[PDB]
Amino acid sequence: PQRVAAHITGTRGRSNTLSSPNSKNEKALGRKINSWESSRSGHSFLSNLHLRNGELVIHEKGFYYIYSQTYFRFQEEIKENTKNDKQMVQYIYKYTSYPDPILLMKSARNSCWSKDAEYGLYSIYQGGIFELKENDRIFVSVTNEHLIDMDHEASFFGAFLVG
Amino acid sequence: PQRVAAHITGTRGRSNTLSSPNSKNEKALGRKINSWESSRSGHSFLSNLHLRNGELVIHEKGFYYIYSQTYFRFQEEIKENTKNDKQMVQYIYKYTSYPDPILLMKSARNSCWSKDAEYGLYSIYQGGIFELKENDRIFVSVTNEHLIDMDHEASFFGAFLVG
Amino acid sequence: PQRVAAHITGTRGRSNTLSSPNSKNEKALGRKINSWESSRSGHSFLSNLHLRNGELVIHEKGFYYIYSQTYFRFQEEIKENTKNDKQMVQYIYKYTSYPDPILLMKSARNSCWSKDAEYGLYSIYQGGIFELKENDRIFVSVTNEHLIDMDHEASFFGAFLVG
Amino acid sequence: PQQKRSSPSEGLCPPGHHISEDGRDCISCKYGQDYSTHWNDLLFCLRCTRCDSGEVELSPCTTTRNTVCQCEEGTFREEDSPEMCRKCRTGCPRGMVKVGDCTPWSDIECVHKESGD
Amino acid sequence: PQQKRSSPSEGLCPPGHHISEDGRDCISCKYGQDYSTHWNDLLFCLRCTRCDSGEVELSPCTTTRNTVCQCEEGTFREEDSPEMCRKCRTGCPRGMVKVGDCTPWSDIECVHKESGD
Amino acid sequence: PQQKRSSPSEGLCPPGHHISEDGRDCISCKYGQDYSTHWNDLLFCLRCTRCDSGEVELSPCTTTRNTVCQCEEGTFREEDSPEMCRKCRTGCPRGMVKVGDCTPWSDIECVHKESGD
Repeated sequence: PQRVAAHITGTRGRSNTLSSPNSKNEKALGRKINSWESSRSGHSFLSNLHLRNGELVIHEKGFYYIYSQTYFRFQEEIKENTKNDKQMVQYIYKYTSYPDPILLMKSARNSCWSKDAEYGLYSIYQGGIFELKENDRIFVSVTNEHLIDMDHEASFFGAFLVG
Repeated sequence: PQRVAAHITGTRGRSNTLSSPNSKNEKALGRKINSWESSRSGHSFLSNLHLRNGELVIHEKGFYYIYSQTYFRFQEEIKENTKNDKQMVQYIYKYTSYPDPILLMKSARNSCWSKDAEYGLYSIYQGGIFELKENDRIFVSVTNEHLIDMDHEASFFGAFLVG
Repeated sequence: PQRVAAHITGTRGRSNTLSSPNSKNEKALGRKINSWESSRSGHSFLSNLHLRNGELVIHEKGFYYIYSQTYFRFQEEIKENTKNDKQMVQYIYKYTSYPDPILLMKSARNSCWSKDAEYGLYSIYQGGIFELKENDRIFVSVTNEHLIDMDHEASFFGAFLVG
Repeated sequence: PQQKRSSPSEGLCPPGHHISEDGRDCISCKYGQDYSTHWNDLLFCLRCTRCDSGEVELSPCTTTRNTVCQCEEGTFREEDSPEMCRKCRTGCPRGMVKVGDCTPWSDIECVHKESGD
Repeated sequence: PQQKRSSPSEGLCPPGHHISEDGRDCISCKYGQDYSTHWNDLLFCLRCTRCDSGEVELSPCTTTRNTVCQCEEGTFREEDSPEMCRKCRTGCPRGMVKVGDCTPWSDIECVHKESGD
Repeated sequence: PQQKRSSPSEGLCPPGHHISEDGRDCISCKYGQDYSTHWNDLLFCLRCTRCDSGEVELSPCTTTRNTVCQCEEGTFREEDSPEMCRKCRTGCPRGMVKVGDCTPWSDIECVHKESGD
């Protein structure tokens, strides 16, 4: 019967939307990815869930497997004495009827090499099941948001009703 | 009721099948993994989906969570002045009633060290939900296919009907 | 109807439980994570499955998508001539009505840098579908268990009935 | 006009508590284990965080505030490096002078990130 | 024998278009945004690709062809390195001579990958 | 009191076999392909492991025992490094003396991991 799921992706070039009205989180670490596309496309969709300011809004209470892949892709030209060392972290949060956002999951990678290193490719995927109440909101936040490659096959965010 | 899902794995030693009749993709990046086992085993199965030339064939239209893990495992003996730097990419494609394959997901890692480095272990997992039509075909393609460890617990490919 | 799923997480500070009665595996590689919390919390739950000695016990036969994320986080202070090189492996096993545990999935990463390197962040997630019989038991085992960060948003283990 | 312990105001319990499942009482959070900072309807208080070996605790967890941890002297943390404290540099590179000392939230500040000499 | 704009042939729309949901018209792709290269029954045209900062655009996206990007001078890309352009080597190692110059699809070619001297 | 090949004892088949689906016979595992080491009710025997290029085979897979592989001379493996054999060190660091030679399960053992001189 009625399907409850979503899969939304980066907007490639439009990469980041935000603008002046934008939208944010709070005591949340990193920076909220706010540019997911909000409508049907041949690679994304929303069924019984909708998007608001980069956050997926729950309509039906339940157990949801939530996941996200965020591609950190960067060319780097270091210099003299070090200062380069990146922590690439993907956070998945929820806003419930509580003032502050509550972390559900984090996944991290750190750059390695240094000096003698031309570039870095780090796709981070994580997922897991959480109970959510109607109107709970879930979003993704990341460190070094400027290194995220938002092509749609690369970075995405989704969830579906479990059981 | 009727379960729609699959989980197929590498064939360990038979590693790569292909042979002369083999089977391929097209404008698709990397090289299609064609050696997944096609029958029941104590660690793989196909329920209302089947395998053809390394591609999973859809029988029932719907939203599918599709995933794959590909283990890049290699011992490396560099030399003199560099040339070693590997891009390990896992691609997940679909063939629909359109001539060319359409990328659904990519996930990448790059080797780091260089020179002073004995080996690399890179398991790549990614997954996400996509709408598929009956007879759509999905497969996995990877770069450096010669570094893939196909033991069954290491590399696999699967999908199941969501919602 | 009746939901069959679970998501259990690390216990942060209590990190490792075990104690004297503890609980283990067998011919299983690495060391079984035995400290998952066994009761309801705002970030974990068990529905028609239960926990025993770190192992999730199946009640209803079926196809299960099983997954786990294990965060290897460590600060390292190398020295003189090398000896540092870590293999970070996450194993997912099952015990059925057979004496020995049977590997279902493995995912690995190796540390890179060496000498000139301050720390490492390696979150490992993997998941896949397996058929399980009632009373089958599933657990997670890892190498270098002393480097695992057990905060609940970081390391977890779960599964849900597919199809 | 007679009572006992705690009841929810407009369906919300006070900081230091969480609400009962359906039965509706306001249960206290467990000191040292979990907390809640605002009026709420959580079925479970929020877990306290434990400072790790590279941090020092400035204040303990209370039923009302989460533990407050900070990087240990000689290391620091910033917005893009929330996972691990980073070692402070001992000195500035050749040709650059201090101007900013190591803080728990910042490495050393070195000048010639523009200036004459 | 009278018409207007576009209708599907044997259930397929022409390049530069996609087909209507169930109602069946052939809608044009949006120039600069998406395209379709063959006769088809896509409900959505294919998204154009945007060249990244390490690439140069050889031809723009049209309703009929995807953008064509290429590695920028001094870098190259090959079948196993489709993700990032790799820096071309400035010269051959000690003892080896050129023979092949840097291309968008290849690093320099150096000889003594067999030969006398 | 008359029979043929194999039937399950108390619902379990012997090593070297697995049990039939519902029909209940005891099917033999395929030598060189899969096995089973204990009495059981597996619907499929366990797949043999193939030694990789950095290992040597000590004994082949039989319907009753899995292949036994070991790191190749000059490399070794331990409990925390089950994935890849690690290269043995050629000699001990400055100031330390042997005491332990390279084994398939251990690097060299060097002393001054306490001792006088």
